[PDB]
Amino acid sequence: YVAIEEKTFLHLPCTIEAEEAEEIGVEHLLRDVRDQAAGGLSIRLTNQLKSLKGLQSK
Amino acid sequence: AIRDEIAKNTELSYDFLPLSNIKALLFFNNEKETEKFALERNWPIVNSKVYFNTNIIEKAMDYAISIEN
Repeated sequence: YVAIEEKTFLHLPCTIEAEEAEEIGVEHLLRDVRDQAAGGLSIRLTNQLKSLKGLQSK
Repeated sequence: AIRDEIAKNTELSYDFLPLSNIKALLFFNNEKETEKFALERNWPIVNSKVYFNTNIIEKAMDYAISIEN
């Protein structure tokens, strides 16, 4: 938020932008939490091709 | 019936022969009978000296579809 005129708080967008050091840190800390993803083989192999088409579109 | 044998032997034996040696093996009394035979055997001859000579992605999906039948 900021304050513009009256004078209320304008809402603003945000992001979490990892600087290289925080890239390294957040990575090294979140190593372990990574998911198992027990979905069957067909499920995974499906998720993939979905992702590929997505990339194609972009 | 014997000579082909030696031939069919020597094809795999070793790639490289002097013509006099082929005569020695095949029991020829003649030098020209040799390249007669070798042509009949399709052997490319150099001046007395003969010579006797699927993507991975696919593979993966193949293993899968073989598994999920």
